[PDB]
Amino acid sequence: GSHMNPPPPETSNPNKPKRQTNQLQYLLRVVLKTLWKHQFAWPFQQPVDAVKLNLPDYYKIIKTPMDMGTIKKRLENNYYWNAQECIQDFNTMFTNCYIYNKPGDDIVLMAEALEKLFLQKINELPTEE
Repeated sequence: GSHMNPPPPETSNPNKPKRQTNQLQYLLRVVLKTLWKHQFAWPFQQPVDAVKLNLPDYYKIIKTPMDMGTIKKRLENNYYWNAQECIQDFNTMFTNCYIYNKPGDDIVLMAEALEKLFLQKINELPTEE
């Protein structure tokens, strides 16, 4: 864990109120499960290691990082109060990719395939009950 990478996003904080909702259960059991096993998931399964990738400007450009490894921890460790917080984390991850990388770079095609799957699953996010 290089000192030249930022600390990862928060995944544990007892002062933040937590809740289980049926929508958060769906985000873990359906949405994360679907995207995590995709052939194109691997670049998104952990924080960007800017040192290992030789991208010293990455965290100069991307000031709101997010990745599916962080989202998985947040879902499995009940970090959220609602589904909108978790949806926003997925959307942040995709937008990071689209703002850092050139359109049609391989990483962008990979993100776009995951985002298409994401959108289909979020259109079926169940009514909160």
